[PDB]
Amino acid sequence: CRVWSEARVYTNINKQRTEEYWDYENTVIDWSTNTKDYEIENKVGRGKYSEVFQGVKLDSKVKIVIKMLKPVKKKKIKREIKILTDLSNEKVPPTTLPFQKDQYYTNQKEDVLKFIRPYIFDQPHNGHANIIHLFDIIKDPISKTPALVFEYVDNVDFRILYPKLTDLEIRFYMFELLKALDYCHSMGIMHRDVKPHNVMIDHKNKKLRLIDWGLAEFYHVNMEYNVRVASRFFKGPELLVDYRMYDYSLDLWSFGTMLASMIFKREPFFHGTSNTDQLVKIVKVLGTSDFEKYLLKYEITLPREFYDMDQYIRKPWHRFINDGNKHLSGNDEIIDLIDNLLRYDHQERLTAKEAMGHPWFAPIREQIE
Repeated sequence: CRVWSEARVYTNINKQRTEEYWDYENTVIDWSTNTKDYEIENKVGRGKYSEVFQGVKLDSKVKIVIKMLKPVKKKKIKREIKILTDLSNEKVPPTTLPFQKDQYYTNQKEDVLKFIRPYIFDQPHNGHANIIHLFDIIKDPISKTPALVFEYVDNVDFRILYPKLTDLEIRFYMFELLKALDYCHSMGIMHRDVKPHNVMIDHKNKKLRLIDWGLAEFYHVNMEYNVRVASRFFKGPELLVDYRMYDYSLDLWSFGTMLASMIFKREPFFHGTSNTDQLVKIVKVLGTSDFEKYLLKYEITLPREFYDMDQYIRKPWHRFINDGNKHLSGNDEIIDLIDNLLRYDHQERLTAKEAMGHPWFAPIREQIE
């Protein structure tokens, strides 16, 4: 990195907290052997490094899921566990406390204070309740294969559920996902793989849970992260141009792409044929002028794989409106919200609390108290 960057908000969480909280390397995992605790039933999904099953906790009869880990990635398993336990064991979640603006906008560069929006959801909330809960850490008593035990959510695949959802229900659920992001960011953690497949929704209960903490990482000031994270269609510009000094705002780009998909009924929204073409697809919408301005702000030189970039005039968002999606896309508020999330420059993006204060969410906010 030539030009250094820090998170706009929650910048120093992992200075405030110590190695006991964020040092996952120097943990020892107490795997409990499952001789009589959980009964494995039928498969409910597959992961990149796991096979996931529904089952039952034998002593209470509670329905759970068991994520059986395929053999390896030991250090990254320890990271997933530390993050999950950090998120569930916090006695007093920061996002339940009264808001303190000076402890929230913690990056005090003049250039960054310009991105503070005139609106913000500044109330306590329960976003902590929207992170999937880890209940146990086990090994198969025969195989010795390790597994994670979680809360079960009665999910409908997004490709089936989302086309059913009304404008108001989309607003409701996306607000819930923002609460979850605000909380995890307040705890100094970036999810780094936000996408519909990682958001469990039990519609009849209005219940949303953010799952798949396998790529999550602790935010450390000026740390250079691996950019081979997220999933292609949801990777932000920082990932694609190899700007390693990124932060929680990556999750807001992903949230924006998810939002844009839902509202415009175009899934995925940015459909690149390869990693390299994913960037081209973004630039073909956001335009080359602002792309070049971004590279220059950070003195980014593009990875070896890239050539042009060619000249594309920005495609305005209104261009994506059609008869099929106009009931979700035909108001000025959603356009503005999307435009404020999908920005090249990660510092420019809405934070979760900013986004939650946006006018598009007014009908959800009016129903809270």
